[PDB]
Order: sequence, then structure tokens, then C-alpha cells
Amino acid sequence: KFGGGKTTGFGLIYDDLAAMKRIEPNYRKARLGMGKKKLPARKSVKERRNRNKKIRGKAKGKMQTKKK
Amino acid sequence: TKTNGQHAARKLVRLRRKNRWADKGWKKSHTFVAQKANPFGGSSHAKGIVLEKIGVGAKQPNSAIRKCVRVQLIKNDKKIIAFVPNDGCLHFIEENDEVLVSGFGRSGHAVGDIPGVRFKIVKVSSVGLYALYRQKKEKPRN
Amino acid sequence: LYAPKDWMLSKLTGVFAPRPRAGPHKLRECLSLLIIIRNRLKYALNALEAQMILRQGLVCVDGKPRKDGKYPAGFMDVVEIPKTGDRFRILYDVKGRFALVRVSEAESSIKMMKVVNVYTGTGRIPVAVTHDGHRIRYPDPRTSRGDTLVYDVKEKKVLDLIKIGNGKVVMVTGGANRGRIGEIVSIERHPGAFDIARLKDASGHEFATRATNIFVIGKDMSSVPVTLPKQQGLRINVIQEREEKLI
Amino acid sequence: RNYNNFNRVWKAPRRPFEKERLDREMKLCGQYGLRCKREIWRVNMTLSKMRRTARLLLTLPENHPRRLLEGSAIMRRCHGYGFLDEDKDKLDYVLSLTVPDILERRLQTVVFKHGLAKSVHHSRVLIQQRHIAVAKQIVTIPSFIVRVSSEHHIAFADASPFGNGRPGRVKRVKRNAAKKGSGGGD
Amino acid sequence: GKVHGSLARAGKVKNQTPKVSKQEKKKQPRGRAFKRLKYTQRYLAKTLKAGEKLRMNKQPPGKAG
RNA sequence: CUUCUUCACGCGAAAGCUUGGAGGUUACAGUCUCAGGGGGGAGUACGUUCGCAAGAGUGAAACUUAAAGAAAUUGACGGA
RNA sequence: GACUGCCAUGGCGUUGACGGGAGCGGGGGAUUAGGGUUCGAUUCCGGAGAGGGAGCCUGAGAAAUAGCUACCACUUCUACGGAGGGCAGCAGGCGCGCAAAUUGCCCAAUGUCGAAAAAAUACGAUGAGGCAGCGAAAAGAAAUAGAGCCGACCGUGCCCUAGUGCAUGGUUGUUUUCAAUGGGGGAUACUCAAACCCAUCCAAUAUCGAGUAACAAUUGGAGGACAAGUCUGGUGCCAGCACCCGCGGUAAUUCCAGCUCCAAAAGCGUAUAUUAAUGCUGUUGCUGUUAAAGGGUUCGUAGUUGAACUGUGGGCCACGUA
Repeated sequence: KFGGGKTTGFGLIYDDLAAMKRIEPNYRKARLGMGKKKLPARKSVKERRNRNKKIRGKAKGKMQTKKK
Repeated sequence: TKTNGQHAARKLVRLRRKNRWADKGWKKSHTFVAQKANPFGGSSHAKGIVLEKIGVGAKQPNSAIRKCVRVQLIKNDKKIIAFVPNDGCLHFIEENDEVLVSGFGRSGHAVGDIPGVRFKIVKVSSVGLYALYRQKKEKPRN
Repeated sequence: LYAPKDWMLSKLTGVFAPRPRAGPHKLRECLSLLIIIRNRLKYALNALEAQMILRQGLVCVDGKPRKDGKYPAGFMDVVEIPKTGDRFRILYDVKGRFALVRVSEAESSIKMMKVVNVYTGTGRIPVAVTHDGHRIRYPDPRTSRGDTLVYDVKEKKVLDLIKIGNGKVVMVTGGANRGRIGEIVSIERHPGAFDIARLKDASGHEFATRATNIFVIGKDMSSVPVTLPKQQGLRINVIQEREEKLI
Repeated sequence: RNYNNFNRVWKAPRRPFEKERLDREMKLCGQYGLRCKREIWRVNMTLSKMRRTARLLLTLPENHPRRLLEGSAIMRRCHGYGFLDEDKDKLDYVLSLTVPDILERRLQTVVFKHGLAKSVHHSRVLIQQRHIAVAKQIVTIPSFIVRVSSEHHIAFADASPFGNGRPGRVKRVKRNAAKKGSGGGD
Repeated sequence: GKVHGSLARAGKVKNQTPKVSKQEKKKQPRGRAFKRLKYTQRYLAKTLKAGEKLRMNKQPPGKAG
């Protein structure tokens, strides 16, 4: 922010890459570089979830509601 | 005079309350007058409609003509007479414009010489009468 | 909110905290585990790390190594966290405040619990219930509420209950004098107000709070081999503390 | 549902055109060469508040705590800071006090007093285009008050061209050398 | 009320005033610059003092000199 | 019952103020009680209750307004 | 009595019941030296509620509102058999009205729920929440810069009459100017869930960026209260001004414009209400002879108020000691 120029951080050191691979989330991991998390799409198919509790079997992948 | 005590608390309460009731100011406040005859509810601003432009020249001795307007307050449908400060400004009024009204502190009496007028025009059609007259403004989109 | 203030939670966030669970050591006089995982030991810091504790289960408590963070920890519980093997006991320090108080593994191999109630069981069975979540069958034949009782924890073994009364080393656990310690001076019956409790602290300064909030812990200082909070519960001259502080 | 403790603080000062009131205030303001009456209000408030506290505190039945606590606290910081004094220690001056005491301990002014700068104004402006260290930041905020050892500290932004082993494109406005190198540049 | 009249002369004075000119001149110091400024104006410069607190002198504007 | 000489500070805006005044009170505090609480509208209103009957009892808001009042003072004046 | 069936005859109220009035109610909120006033929609809790209206089933659990069921009122759809709806969630819309922001990000943290990271396939879920967006109600801090030279000025000391002068000081300016120098934006290493709000000022050892109408001052006053014109010009009981006192018929102090000034200030006008001022409703702390007010008169339960008394110490000693 304003408070100029300035350079005080805080730092962390990992035992292992495994420990990292488990302690670090992938956007962080990415901030390093080591993997990605789930696909975002601002509740794109959040819609199936709006369909699913009432409905059995069938469906058969990509089954669908308000989005026409 | 007033001697009462100790265990007479009731009396105290009752009378004071009784006299608060009496009290003119206490009463106004307490009694809720605004909402009644009084067309503004209390309240801050209100929208009405220019019915017509009216005159006023002072009581005595004061004389000349300063001018107010017949408005019909809209939400409650109430007829009022309202003030306009400066010279000219009539021309901002237009006709049956739907005008933005403000009051006057004045215990609901009126402002300046003029009797009864308890309100002022503040905008016609959202415009900021004020501003235009000054001239921090340009005419309404109509 | 309903934040429980002696859980020393704070400022922003925590509408609820992670709420505790139904299951011994009552809502208001708990000090549930979660807070510990994150906020006390500190390694685990996020909820993510907690979550991690749990998805890799981990955390461990005497008796049951316990699964529930929402499960109350409270007076005397023994934590061992085998990654590093560290033990703490739950206990107040003076000025009322609860610590996770590291304790010897061996000391951390027993605990003491007040009886809240003493009952029959079905068949000239008796069973006692403690003020912290034990029901125990066939106890002393004449145990009673308000007497505490030593427990093995490693084992299922009572090591004691102590034939109570007046003049016995007490830790005051609440009312005003939370974290105060004082040998019992006495309790007068005050029936249905409950006995009220004359307490004297390590100063030998004496103080009162109601008898209900009184944890006998021994005779001769600690009968218990349990941790004793530094100072051992008088409550005094703040001022001096400030002064003291400033070197 | 849920909260935040934010709040709203300070109070303005009652009823205007009082020639003296205007006058007195101003004069003081004149000493410091100011930027708002708001700064006064601020001081009045504070001033007042402790002065308020003072009003309370003394009457406290003697041998009772607060007076001890707060007295020490107030004493030690203010006194500490270079406000209150050792002889202003029976809380009697604390009842007293003056606005200038405060102004005087606007760190800016102390500086100018300290020498530094050619006036308190000259002092504002300096500090403000970023100059003279004490803290983490120069004093970015000359608004501040003193505290007795900052007193010492008061010196360069070594950081600033003004204490640099080098300078910068500014104030001095090296820049010109950049302009030279680019413009003048053969 | 007594109150009397009839619209016949509105706009007049403002309209028959010549609108002259609000003459220009220097932008003032503002904020600190101004307050520092202001001070000198309100007090003290190139001067002595007999005793009186003030007067403005926007009297005079029907001056003498 | 005084009158009231005459005295009291006191009290009061004064005018004035006794038995034990309007005294002994913002140095505000014996009890009990009634009343009162800008002015005008109105003490009125189908408001309401006594009352044979007057009308009493009880009792408004709307509306309105910047004063209204009081004592003294001097002045002016008087078909004094 | 929750309710039947039987029985008794009660129960409540003038410290006011019943009815009728007004809002959910607390935490709290707000303002008063003090005493006090007033608020409490809403972020505290507790409660309440949930289309209107009732009703039910189930479940540990609701009358359960992104459950049913029927009714009211409203609504969709229909090839019009029939069918079918309910944002006091959240954002959105409209609507109303004086009146109140986004169909934005994200799913980190927080909670919260769920399953409970083979994470051996990274990997629940989240309009709660959180981030931004919107957002001059509010609280934090602040900008027009420094300095010198000349002009010039006033202001002292003295020469000197004073003065030039010199000296002694303070201060103006188209002068003059080198000199101050952030905004403000950019190497940016460096953030953030994400996106984002600064940047070390290094490296072409960052480029860049101020003396101006600039890279910017408002708002409201100038009889008085309440700071501030002696009047420039206008104006002429007009225009119009005026919180209230009042200006104004022309050589107006308040009107018109101008200029100057002032006040507060990046805030300020306004409204309405509300708080004090108000001991101007008064426990503290009013009043009631003529200024409001003590009845024509008495009794009188209610109401209040109601005196004393058997409460107490004593003795002695010591000495010092006034």
C-alpha cells in the first residue's frame, strides 16, 4: 500500500517437496509452480447440483436444467 | 407550593406526568401532530406538483412583492403554498411541474413576512432550483 | 456470537468458532480441543491444517485419542501429541486463565475428577457420575459429589477419592474466583444457595466464592501430583505487575 | 448476526463568533502556521479528555486504586514523552495543562524547535516530502507526538538523498543528469 | 392576515443590474499554505501596534486616500 | 380582633409584605393538599357527566399568534 | 380447567383493573457538569415472523416458508385435457415513495454443514462468508511547498528635523531567480482465492513529474444577535432582501451587482426530528397577593404524614498529657 518503498516480509521453509505438496495449495503451488486445483466456472454446473437430490440413476452424464 | 414525602412516589409520578401532558411542548412532541393536519409527516423531503405561481407583498409596513406558489403535494395529495428566494425564478417553475419541496424550521409557522407559507421549492423536476438560480445548473431536460 | 470468553478467542471472525460437541464437559465450562490444534500448539494454523489433522485423523488424547476437536477439553485433560510426544494438561493459571500446561508423561498418566453425583445402579450397584464425564460402577461405597477422585487414565483405575471436608487444598474454578486457588477454609451448608466457600490462597489471603466452584486437589499443597499454576491463586496488585514488567 | 468495532471519534467546538474565542485560538494556530482548526479541535478533545479524567480522578477517595494506576500511566507517558514533568507529578498540573504543551509536542514543532527546519512550517513540508528518520518511516506523519527518545533519533532519511551515499532524481533532482544523459547525450 | 400584492415587476433588479464582472486575480494558497498565509494576513507584518484588536478595511470602499 | 405604633433584617420586581406578613429559602428541603404552567383559539366544542330548570360539573384539538402581562418611573393628558 | 364429568361460588380491579394507545423486547443506542432527556429498524441477544390464512404428515426435531394439504388473494403454462406457481435469501427487476449499490470474483481464511484427501486421481459443498464492484452517512490523515536577490513596503533604533541615510526590524511584490517539490505515475523485484488497491528508485546505478491561472478550493456571511464594509457600482418600498429583530419608496448599513472584506472549510448549505440551553415541568430545582395558578365553605374513607419515652455503656488503672 502506501507506506513507501518499504520491504519487510515473512518467509517459510519446507522440509520436503512432499510436505510442500501437501502444505501448499496449488495456486500457491503455482506461485511456486507445481500443479492446479479443480476447474472453476462460477457455478457453471452448480446447476446439476440444483437438479440432483430428487432424481435417481439415469441422468447419464451432462443432464441439465435452466441452462437451455 | 408542593410538600410530599416519603412514601408518596405515586403522586409524584402521576402529577408530573399529568403536567407533562399539560405542557405544550411536551404535548406536541408527545402527541404526534406532524402526521395529522400537517401535511409533511415530520419527515425530510417530499414531492408535489406546481399547480400555480402566487404573490406576496409584505405585512405592513414592509412592502414589495416576493411571491410563492400553489403546489399539490403528491404522496398525500395535499395543497400547499411554497416560497422561492431571489428575483426571477418563476421561469424555472414552468407549469404543473412535478416539484421537489422542502420546508422551513420555523415551528411550522412560516418564513419571513409572509404568513402561513411553511415550505419552499427546492427543485422542480429534480433540477436544483437553487443551483440554477445561482447558476450551478442548466435547465431541466424539459 | 456467544463466544465463551475464557476460551480467549478474539477480534474479527468466528461467528461461531467451530462449535463444540454434546458430550462431557459442558458448553460453558469446556475449553474444547479445536482451538488448541490451531490456536494453542501452533504448527497447524489454518483451518486447512486442522482439516488436515482430521483427514489424516491424527490428534491424540488420553483415554480415547479422541477424534473430536469439538470435544471439550477441560480440567486436566492429557494430550499427547506423539509427533514430538508432547504433553499438556488442562488447568487454570492464576488470573483465571486457562493453559494447556505441559506435564510430565508420568504425571500426564493420571487425573482427578469431581463427583457430581452419586447413585444407585440397577442391583445394589452403585454408580457415580463425575463432574466431567465419567460414570463409574461400584465406586467407594460412600463417595459423594464434590469429592474428587484420582484416575489412572492409562488405566481404568481409580487411585483415589478423598474422604472430603474443610481445610483442603482447593482450586477455585469459577464464579469470581476462577483460577484462584485456595485451600478450602470452609463451606457453610447454605442449603439451596449451596454452600458458600471460604477459600484461602497461597498468600494465606482468604476469599470467598460459592462452594460449587471448588475443586479439591489435595492436602499439603497438592495431594495430586498434578501441575500447579504458578502463583497458586490469590489475585493481586496489577500495578506492581506493570512496574515489574518494565525492566 | 455479526459485527465489527469500528467507531467514530473526536468532537468539534461549540458556538462560533466569539471574538476572543476566535482570537485566542488563532494566535496559537499562528504559532504553528497550520492547515486546519480541526487540528485544534483534536487537541481540545484530547486535552479535554485527559483533563476530564483529571477532574474525576482527584476526588477519588484517597487510598483507592485508579488514581494510582492511571496516575502512573498518565504520568509516565506524558512525562515520559516529554509532556508532563516531574513536578507536574502531583497531578495538579495535570489538572492544569495548556494547549501549547501539546502543540509543543507535535513532533514537527519539536523538530523545529530542535532546530531542524526553518520553522514549524518548514518542518511540516520537509518531513512530509519524506524526510528525517526516527521510525519505520521518517516521520511520514509529522502529525505525531513525541516520546522523548525519538528526540535523539531525529535525523536523515539516509534513505533520502539527504542522507544518501548517492542521491536520486528528486529534490536535488538528479534527473537533470538523466536529461543530460539523454538530451545532452552525444 | 393583512397581506397584499400582484405580479408585475419580477426579475427586475437582477435583470436591470448590469452583470459586471467578478474580476480575476491570483489563486490563493490553500490548506497549510493558506493557513500560514492567513495568519500573516490576520496578523503581523511590516508593522507596529497601538493597542486595538482589529478592523478590516473593506471599509473603506467609498474611501478616502 | 386588632388596629397599629413601630420594628425585624427578611422577603420582594415593586407595589409591597405580620399573630405565628408574601418573613425566617436558589445557603434552594417541617406535613398534607389543591392549582398552575406563552399568548390567542375557548373553557369551547352535540365532548361527556350532574342538574326540574337555569346551567353547573367535567373539558378539548383544529385554527391562530409575538406578544400578552406586571410594578414602578418619568412624561402627557384629564368632560380631574 | 389443559380438559371432561361432578361440585362449590369464585376470582380481578382506584398502587387503575377492564378497555382503549402506541413500536417487538433486551444488550444496548443517543445526548444532558450534575440531576437528567431520548432512542433503541439494523449488524449484540433474546424473541418474533414469514404470501394471506388454516391444517397435517414425518422426523430426535419443525406447523417446519428455496415440505405437504385445503381454503383467500394473486400469478405461469397449455397443441388449453390439464397443468402449474410464491426472493420478509441473495443479487437482480419493477413498484411505492423523500428515500437507499452489483444479475461482480472466489471458495483461501471464517464459520458451517456434509463425506470426513488413494493427495496413488488434485478434487465436497457454500450468494452463508469472504474479495472486489457499487457506496462523499460516518471515523484516520491530509494538498496549493522552501529560499534568496532586486523592487517595494511598513515598523523600530539613531543620524537625522524627521528623512535620504545609516541603523534597527518586519514585511509585501508583475521584479528576479537560481532554488524547494508531492501529488502524480511509472523497471516492480515485490501482491492477491482471484482480481485488486504501493513500489524498493537498484538498472541507461529507474525514466518521469510543480512555482504555476497550475496539478485545484469551497461554502456561506458582512446592522445586531453571530465574524466581517466608511461603502464602488446597481437598485428603488420595486426588485427583492430579512432564522428572529428588520432592509428597502434611492445618495439604503443588511436589498441589486462590484469590489473589498469576513467566517468556517474540503467541507459546507438545507430539511425534519431530536438533545441542551430549561431548575422555560423543577427530586436536585419552578410556580400560584397584583405578572399562570390555593376552591365560597366544610366533613370526609381512599392517600400521605405522623412526637417523646424504656436506644445509652460503665468501672478502674496506668502514665504521659496543656
